[PDB]
Amino acid sequence: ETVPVKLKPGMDGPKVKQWPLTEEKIKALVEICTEMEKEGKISKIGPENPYNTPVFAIKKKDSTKWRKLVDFRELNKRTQDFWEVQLGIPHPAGLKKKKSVTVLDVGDAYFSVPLDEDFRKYTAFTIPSINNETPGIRYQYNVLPQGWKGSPAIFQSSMTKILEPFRKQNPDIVICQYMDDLYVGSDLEIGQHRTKIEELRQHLLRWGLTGYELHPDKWTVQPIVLPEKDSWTVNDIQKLVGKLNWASQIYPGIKVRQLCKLLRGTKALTEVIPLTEEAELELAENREILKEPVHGVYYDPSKDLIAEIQKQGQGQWTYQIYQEPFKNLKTGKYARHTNDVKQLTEAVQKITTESIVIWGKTPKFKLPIQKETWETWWTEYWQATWIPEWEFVNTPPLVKLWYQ
Amino acid sequence: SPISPIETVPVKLKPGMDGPKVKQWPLTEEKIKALVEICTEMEKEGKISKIGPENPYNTPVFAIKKKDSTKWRKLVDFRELNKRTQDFWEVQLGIPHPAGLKKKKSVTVLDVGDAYFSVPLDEDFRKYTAFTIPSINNETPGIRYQYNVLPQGWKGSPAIFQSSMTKILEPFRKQNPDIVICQYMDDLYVGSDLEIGQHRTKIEELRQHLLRWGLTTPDKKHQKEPPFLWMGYELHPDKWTVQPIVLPEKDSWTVNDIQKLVGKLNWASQIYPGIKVRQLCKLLRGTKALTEVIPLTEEAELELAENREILKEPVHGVYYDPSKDLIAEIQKQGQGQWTYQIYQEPFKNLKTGKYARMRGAHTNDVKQLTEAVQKITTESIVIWGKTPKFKLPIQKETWETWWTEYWQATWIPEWEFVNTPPLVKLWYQLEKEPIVGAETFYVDGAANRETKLGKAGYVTNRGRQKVVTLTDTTNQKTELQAIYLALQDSGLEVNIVTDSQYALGIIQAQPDQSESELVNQIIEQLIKKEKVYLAWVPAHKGIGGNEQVDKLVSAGIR
Ligand SMILES: N#Cc1cc(Cl)cc(Oc2cc(OCc3n[nH]c4nc(N)ccc34)ccc2Cl)c1
Repeated sequence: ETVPVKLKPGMDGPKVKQWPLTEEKIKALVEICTEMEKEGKISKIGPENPYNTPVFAIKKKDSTKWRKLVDFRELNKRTQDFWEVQLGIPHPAGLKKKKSVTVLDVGDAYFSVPLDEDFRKYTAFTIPSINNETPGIRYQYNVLPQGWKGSPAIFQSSMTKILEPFRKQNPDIVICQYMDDLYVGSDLEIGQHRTKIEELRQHLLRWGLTGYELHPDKWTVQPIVLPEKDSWTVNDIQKLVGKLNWASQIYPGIKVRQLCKLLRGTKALTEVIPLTEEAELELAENREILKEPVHGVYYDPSKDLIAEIQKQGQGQWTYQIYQEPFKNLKTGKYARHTNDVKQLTEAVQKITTESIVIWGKTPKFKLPIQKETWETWWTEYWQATWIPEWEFVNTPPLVKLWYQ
Repeated sequence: SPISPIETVPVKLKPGMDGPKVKQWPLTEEKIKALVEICTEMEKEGKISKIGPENPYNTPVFAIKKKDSTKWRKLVDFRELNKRTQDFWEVQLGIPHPAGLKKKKSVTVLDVGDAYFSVPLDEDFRKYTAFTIPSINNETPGIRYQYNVLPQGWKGSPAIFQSSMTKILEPFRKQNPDIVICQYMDDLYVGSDLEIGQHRTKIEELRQHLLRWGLTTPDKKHQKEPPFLWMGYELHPDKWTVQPIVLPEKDSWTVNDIQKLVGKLNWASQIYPGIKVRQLCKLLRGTKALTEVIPLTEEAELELAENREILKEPVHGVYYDPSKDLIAEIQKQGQGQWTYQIYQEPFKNLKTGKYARMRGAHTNDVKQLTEAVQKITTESIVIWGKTPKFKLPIQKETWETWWTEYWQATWIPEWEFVNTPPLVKLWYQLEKEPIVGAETFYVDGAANRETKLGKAGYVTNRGRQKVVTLTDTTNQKTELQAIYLALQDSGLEVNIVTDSQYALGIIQAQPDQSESELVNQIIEQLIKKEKVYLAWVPAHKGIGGNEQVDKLVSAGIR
């Protein structure tokens, strides 16, 4: 029997456009959907279904096979009561603590469970033709679709059974599921961890379900960094108070009053000014201050998570996850044949998975790129089964270096 | 006419909504007559059916006579059933571009006849299509009917008809893979590389197959001849082009003539390389009347003429060879004016086009060039399913310098430089670190929000000094002034220190064009300098001569 799904009140189906796709991604999708049709997972549909969700094709994580990825972001927002304030999956505080965390695809589980007859239509997607020569091929799901956050919420009960054994016998292994994936944490030796993950896929395999190694406890600081130099210049100090003055009001108890005094009247920038010691007691008081966390910054389960990324150069990208600006829950960097978009794409996924590991939810990305460029390109480098929320922006000159 | 043996589409009314009950206005006898004739026929044909007064739905009818002729026309105003009908999937979301068409041996156009009427309407919806032919006045209860087929002008007819025709063709397309069938509105476009033998025959198997389905197309002889005059285009067997652009010689130009013009011109751009519309468009700004006469600016006249030239002969485009590749060439026309041409074989263009857009308030040619590359890339995906290899008037080393040091991410697909001027470059770069033995200008700007009175100035480290009074400014404008000041009086190499993240940001970007004339003079300046270092500091924090320019510009302003 099926579970009854109902769109959040006062709203209805997604009417999201289909981005145009290339010939190769189109055949890849045509083939795939024919098989899913034979296997009866998705059935063709009529004009009478106004709904629509984009669909694309990816080549997974270092794979030669084409995977079809469905952009259910709109739909997930419209059914959010169901999968969150109803059939919610509690997130394990433990997970971020493990020396090792493996991520396993569990998305094929859904293909068993049927999708409530009344909800199906919401799942429409189109396989567009080239040069609009023909009508796109329209489909609708008959089973739990992967990418829809209703699936795990529903499937939750059947995963509990699938996992009760492994759990009874491994009380210190943390098992989390965020959408299509399973996150398995353990403090075991790596060989031991790998062995249990394998022992885990055996269990999974008896129910039909057919890793990728994270090291949470090793995710550290991106402490704002002040330079150490012999011979300063008006510039560096100017730049010094600049960065310094900015880190304050975000870093509780900074100090510059000394430094400023070295910069008095109007001298050239190229001017070397030695340092007084009290001023040095300042870099240190501050420098020391920077190594240590924020204080007063706590994740608010009810608030959205934000991630901003700054292009630093030479394959380096910096980023910060926060809920209130300058109230960073987390900062870091990502470093690299890899163009800017390829790199930015990979940053976006890395951060997103950390985000999932720690808080159990994805951040809304503020990407330093053109909506267009990004829109046309990302799917070339995309390999996750989820897609986070994104918005485009222009980095504020000062932010890039204050973060360098 | 046949009324399709096929399955029907479930049609529902919008939620919490009920069918229409609009009252029939009373008609003249001539029209009540007219309608009677018309209706009995539609009923004779199966097209409509007679209901009772138990069915409560109503949609107003109207008969319209003729322009020249003496024929009557039934007009049903489905505005309410439409406002109560569900929403359907979008018909076709884009229209084939000729240049995306693969050359075919023979192409035949089959226009379905009386499409909407050739297709059933969901039985349970029919009741909503209720309409009434009023009796002579109030006396006598009207005649009630209801549609059996898709009524004209109703929300779903375009959609459903489209679907039905997809379902009808499915088969044929299976046991006929090499035949191309373009579906457009109520037309069928068919082409194959068969010898006119099996082609002229395969066309008939289709027509017959269409007939098993209620669909009547025209037979040969009544089948159109090439060049097909489709959709604004001229589709010949080995080429395609736009339909005759007739640029009107006129004495006076009205807003409306200019508009119609720019239109014709823009449509011509799909294949007439190097069409410009910037000067012409410019005239449109501020818009007076539709009938108002604009005087052709000189540039405007010069554009108009460069245009007449390009059109003074005829250009045609080729079709698509999926084996050969796609090359896209872009050239800088003028002020934020780009022109591109796509071809597979050097110089035998598939299509052309232009890009002008102002993406931002200040910008440069490298930033524009990539905007055009993006616009073309997408456009290629749409038409051909793949992106072109590009040949840009930008040097590989310029691109890379820019790409590398830019705050935002950028990525151009395969490309090659091509020495076809004007060439794309950066007209100035800011130093990475302070010039030694160059003057340090500590600039500043203030503006009282009350009086909109501003003060722009500098205080250098060679004790020099200045301050200017501005009258209707903002801080942004005073801070840009201060910098222009410092540029103006400083010579070949400076060092400028501002506290304007805004001016910083603006300039760090290497703009080369701007919507602001202030930003334009500054640009002009920076382009002259041999070395310019520009740095920032917080304001209202006793820094260098920052406070020194503060008291200067604040004195009176704040
Ligand atoms: N009217 C009309 C019209 C509108 C469209 Cl979008 C398509 C169309 O057909 C084709 C047009 C094609 O173009 C290349 C071609 N081969 N032979 C031709 N003969 C013509 N008279 C016109 C174009 C072609 C190829 C296949 C096809 Cl089916 C006809």
